[PDB]
Amino acid sequence: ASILASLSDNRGAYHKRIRKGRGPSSGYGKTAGRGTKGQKAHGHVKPWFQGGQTPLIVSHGRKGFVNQFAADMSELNLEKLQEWIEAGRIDPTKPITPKEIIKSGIIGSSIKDGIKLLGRGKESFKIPVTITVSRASASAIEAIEAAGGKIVTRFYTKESLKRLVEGKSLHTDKPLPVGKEHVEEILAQARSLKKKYYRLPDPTSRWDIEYYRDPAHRGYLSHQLAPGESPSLYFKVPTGGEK
Amino acid sequence: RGMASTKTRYEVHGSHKKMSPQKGTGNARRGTRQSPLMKGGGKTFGPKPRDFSTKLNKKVYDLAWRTALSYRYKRGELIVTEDGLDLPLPNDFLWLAGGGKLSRELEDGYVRKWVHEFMTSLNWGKEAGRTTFITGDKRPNLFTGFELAGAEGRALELWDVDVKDLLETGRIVIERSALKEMIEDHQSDLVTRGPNLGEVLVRAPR
RNA sequence: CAGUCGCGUAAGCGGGGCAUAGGAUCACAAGAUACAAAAAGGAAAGAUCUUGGAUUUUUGGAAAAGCUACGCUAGGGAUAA
RNA sequence: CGAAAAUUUAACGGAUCUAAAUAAUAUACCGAAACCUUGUCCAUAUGUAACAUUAGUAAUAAUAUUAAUGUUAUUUGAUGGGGUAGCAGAACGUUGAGUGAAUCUUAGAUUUUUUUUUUAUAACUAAAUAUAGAUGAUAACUCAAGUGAGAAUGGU
RNA sequence: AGACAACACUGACUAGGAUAGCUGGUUUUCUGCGAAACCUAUAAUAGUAGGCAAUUUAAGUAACAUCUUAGUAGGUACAGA
RNA sequence: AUGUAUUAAGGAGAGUAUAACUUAAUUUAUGUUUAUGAUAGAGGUUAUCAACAUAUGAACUCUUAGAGAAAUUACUUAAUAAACGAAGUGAAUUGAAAUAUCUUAUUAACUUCAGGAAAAGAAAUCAAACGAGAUUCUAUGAUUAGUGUGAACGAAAAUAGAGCAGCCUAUUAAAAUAAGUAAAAUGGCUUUAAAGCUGUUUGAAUAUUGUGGGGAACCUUCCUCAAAGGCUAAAUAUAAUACAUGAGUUACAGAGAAAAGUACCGUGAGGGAAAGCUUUGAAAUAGUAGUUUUAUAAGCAGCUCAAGCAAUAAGAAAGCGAGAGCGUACCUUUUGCAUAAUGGGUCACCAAGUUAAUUUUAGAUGCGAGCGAAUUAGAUGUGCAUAGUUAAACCGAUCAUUAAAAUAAUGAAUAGUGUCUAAAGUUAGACCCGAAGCCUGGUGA
Ligand SMILES: [K+]
Ligand SMILES: [K+]
Ligand SMILES: [K+]
Ligand SMILES: [K+]
Ligand SMILES: [K+]
Ligand SMILES: [K+]
Ligand SMILES: [K+]
Ligand SMILES: [K+]
Ligand SMILES: [K+]
Ligand SMILES: [K+]
Ligand SMILES: [Mg+2]
Ligand SMILES: [Mg+2]
Ligand SMILES: [Mg+2]
Ligand SMILES: [Mg+2]
Ligand SMILES: [Mg+2]
Ligand SMILES: [Mg+2]
Ligand SMILES: [Mg+2]
Ligand SMILES: [Mg+2]
Ligand SMILES: [Mg+2]
Ligand SMILES: [Mg+2]
Ligand SMILES: [Mg+2]
Ligand SMILES: [Mg+2]
Ligand SMILES: [Mg+2]
Ligand SMILES: [Mg+2]
Ligand SMILES: [Mg+2]
Ligand SMILES: [Mg+2]
Ligand SMILES: [Mg+2]
Ligand SMILES: [Mg+2]
Ligand SMILES: [Mg+2]
Ligand SMILES: [Mg+2]
Ligand SMILES: [Mg+2]
Ligand SMILES: [Mg+2]
Ligand SMILES: [Mg+2]
Ligand SMILES: [Mg+2]
Ligand SMILES: [Mg+2]
Ligand SMILES: [Mg+2]
Ligand SMILES: [Mg+2]
Ligand SMILES: [Mg+2]
Ligand SMILES: [Mg+2]
Ligand SMILES: [Mg+2]
Ligand SMILES: [Mg+2]
Ligand SMILES: [Mg+2]
Ligand SMILES: [Mg+2]
Ligand SMILES: [Mg+2]
Ligand SMILES: [Mg+2]
Ligand SMILES: [Mg+2]
Ligand SMILES: [Mg+2]
Ligand SMILES: [Mg+2]
Ligand SMILES: [Mg+2]
Repeated sequence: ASILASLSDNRGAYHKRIRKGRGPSSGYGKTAGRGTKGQKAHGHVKPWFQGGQTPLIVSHGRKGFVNQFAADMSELNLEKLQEWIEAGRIDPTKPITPKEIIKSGIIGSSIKDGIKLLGRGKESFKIPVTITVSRASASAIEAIEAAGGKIVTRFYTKESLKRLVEGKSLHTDKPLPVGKEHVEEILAQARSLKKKYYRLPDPTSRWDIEYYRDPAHRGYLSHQLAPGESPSLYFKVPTGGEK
Repeated sequence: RGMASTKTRYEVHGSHKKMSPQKGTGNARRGTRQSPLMKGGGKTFGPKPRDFSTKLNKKVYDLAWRTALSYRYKRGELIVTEDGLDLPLPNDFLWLAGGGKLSRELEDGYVRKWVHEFMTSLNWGKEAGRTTFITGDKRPNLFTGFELAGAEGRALELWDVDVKDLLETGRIVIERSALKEMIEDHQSDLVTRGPNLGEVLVRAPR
């Protein structure tokens, strides 16, 4: 009659409740599906126990190690980047930066250690854009430039990527200058902003510096190199000749 | 509330000495006195203070709110009115009650008589289910009237309404502003990207 | 299949022995690999590949002697008075 | 005949049998919860029709239909039927809770009984005794468990 | 005298903190299907693990069982010296 | 049971108007409101026929001066439990299917010291090239990093919430900035080898004009902080009291205690009950009444067949049953039990796969390359998936081995996420009941 007396979940959602130890006819009566007077009836067996035989991880051993220093990139492909532009969820006229890549949803709702642009669906990508990520595959760098776009790989951390979404840090495609001939102009900018903005960090280690120092990755530190110079901070390009 | 509690063999009062010797007395060997097999022993799997609340997706909880609001709409039990939804009690009574001439016994005896005869003429009283008045704010006349005459219906504040309260009476009498705020707070599944929410077709002829 | 060596006119044969009787991991040690390097540059200690020392002989891999007629508890009565 | 053991005839089961023994044959009969036939119950199917409920879709100022679920009947004159350990499905009952400011009750609600009926761990009919207007009982659906005891040399 | 130290002494009584691969018990009904007591490993043989394999219900089937016809492996009964 | 608020020393002996509490054991006064309250009378024992607020007389003995066989002596305006907190000392049961390292466990316990709280506390801190900014409490981070042969043990940064407070001129009176100190060797503790604690023997330096500590062996640059001097409320712990709430209990329940640490037991430490009310009246058990059968018989007392008896009366036969046959209780445990194998005197009640976190699966259902959460304008709050590959990174719809590479070969590629119902793995008492023993603190000649 009443509605509250006529509600119930679909029959497919309800399942039999097995109450053990409640009579022989139930089917779970005396032993309660335990058997007859073993160790599985009286007590509990250790899960890792195999009866005494040594496990294979002790007979073979554990193989390898878990890299605790590797960066956890947020993979992004071109097949998905084109779909967001055709849907109007990413403005191709403006620079596409991690702040606009994280707030659109293309990479998901998790901010990881970086964003790498991959080259899945690089054959049907013909939209000229100006994207800025932490890394990019060789096939994604030339696929972005073949359509008439520009790509730049900057250095980000997990904390700096979070401040970009929070607005506590302004995005820039250039490193912090060095020398006494830049203080007057850099300090000028800070006062004008009239806010406490944080700065984006620049690479410090050898590997991190070298990755953004070569033009193969379109690193934002590549302008510091000469045409004959190599990206590596240790190795040099040998000279060809007889002498 | 989920505050029920019971004492296990590890909480019952007394000493944990062994009752009878392991062998020699001829009776069944017994351990401590707090065993469930003893008179004042503890209940093994007895109730305990825990949390019974479960989870329900905000989108599924909002769909259930608009489904109970549409179940009343199609049956004609959703009667929306204008703002200021209060019982129009007579002015004379309000002048005497506020003044303090009338005692409590008479002030309450009248509200009960008037609310009963007012809801019966409207066919809105106990003889026809009951009614629930949902208003944005607390109004003295309304909330006080349905506190002394509860057999004729009840009154609720927008924040004090559940999906179970819409389905518990014969009719729902809600305010225009209350409804616009009731459906706007439970459209999570709809507002994800809008739809008509309070669009006026015929304006009040001032 | 790739690599590159032997024998053979050639076809071809060769990843020890006519066949059936020699145990891992861990630790440790010697080479290679260039993976990661706890602020950073190095390093240490780790990781992969190859290899070595084992009555690890209870050989799927404990560093290990007895008595109780004063015996105790939980059991079975594989017959034990 | 060989052929002897300790309670008692003592391994025709017994009475008894000259076949009611033995060997080679023949036929009828009896004979199980097996099989058959006529009904019933249960499980799983396959199509169809009808009834009810719920929710849609059309018609109606001079009712029809769609889907789900429940149910009976019927088509293939459908198939299947012991069970421990064990696995699985479907239900009933007990206590409390929501709908419930609901329904019912001196024209007898409720009464640990007795009785009657129904494929029935359950409810129901009637009878007898007592006397309650709710601090009473209660259908249906749903919610949570201190939820079901001939078995522990169990405990009071 | 392993004697006595207040029911207890091969180390008392009392309070606090255990485990038990061993034993016993494990409570309503209806319905469907339905084993094993074998192998391997184990300081293991009263245990346990992995198999074989019972159950649930989905996708498959040139499925599985039996017979017929033609073919194949292998040396028992028997027979022989 | 939880929450909120308040409070911060507890018990006993004897006596007394038996609701009234201290030898004064029912003291004496004020103010206000008194039925429109608050939440035109009778009545001082035939009493307290008045509540709220504020005052007020009295309040014995012991614990508790000294002594002693506590509640006595003898004197006198003699007087402070438990739990909680910090430090010191520091096990064993248990797990590893044995066992030494390890785990149990910076645990239980004991000892000292202190307060209503205590402790801790405004960086010689963390971070990583950007920055954060005292302590305490809760969750996540985290079955993580890491350690360890193993079993297991186990951070920090950061995030969210509760609180928020800084200072030395500390709101209660303290530093002329810290030398036998930092540190080293060695023996231990803690632990990852650093940092930290420590006995013995030794032993530094003086500020970013780069002196000293730290950034997980170690060196260096840089960053970062400034030890050997101090103060500091709150959120936190425990106990008592009061109140609020309840798919908490309603008398073998709740608590051990509806009159209880009482009766009772023990030399002692210590152990420790039963018992509600005027309602209802189950089963077992006992004595009879009605109907019926029974003194020639070898019944797990049922089942199949069934004469007869049984209703004063029209109608209506439940029950008992002579006689014939069939049938060796139940459970557990076993290859197998009527077994002379285990268990039970009967009946009633109590009495066993439950909860939490975590990790999965099926079904149903919400959203959907997103999901979940969470919020005038903007930001904020775990997580999983969206890409695979390798020991690992680089790399990437491609990746790995091929000591150079190369379709030469081989392997791996495409819907998730939340919720409910149910069954589960893991860790907790973990389905229930049951040892002998081991360790610590006490008691007794
Ligand atoms: K199961
Ligand atoms: K058993
Ligand atoms: K003795
Ligand atoms: K069968
Ligand atoms: K071991
Ligand atoms: K680990
Ligand atoms: K150290
Ligand atoms: K009690
Ligand atoms: K009785
Ligand atoms: K139970
Ligand atoms: Mg199932
Ligand atoms: Mg069964
Ligand atoms: Mg089982
Ligand atoms: Mg078993
Ligand atoms: Mg072994
Ligand atoms: Mg004990
Ligand atoms: Mg109890
Ligand atoms: Mg639930
Ligand atoms: Mg380094
Ligand atoms: Mg370092
Ligand atoms: Mg072996
Ligand atoms: Mg072998
Ligand atoms: Mg035997
Ligand atoms: Mg005879
Ligand atoms: Mg048959
Ligand atoms: Mg059959
Ligand atoms: Mg069957
Ligand atoms: Mg009755
Ligand atoms: Mg019993
Ligand atoms: Mg067999
Ligand atoms: Mg065993
Ligand atoms: Mg031959
Ligand atoms: Mg004294
Ligand atoms: Mg004195
Ligand atoms: Mg934590
Ligand atoms: Mg200093
Ligand atoms: Mg030191
Ligand atoms: Mg150091
Ligand atoms: Mg130091
Ligand atoms: Mg200082
Ligand atoms: Mg309850
Ligand atoms: Mg009871
Ligand atoms: Mg006779
Ligand atoms: Mg036997
Ligand atoms: Mg006998
Ligand atoms: Mg017996
Ligand atoms: Mg007995
Ligand atoms: Mg029970
Ligand atoms: Mg990945």
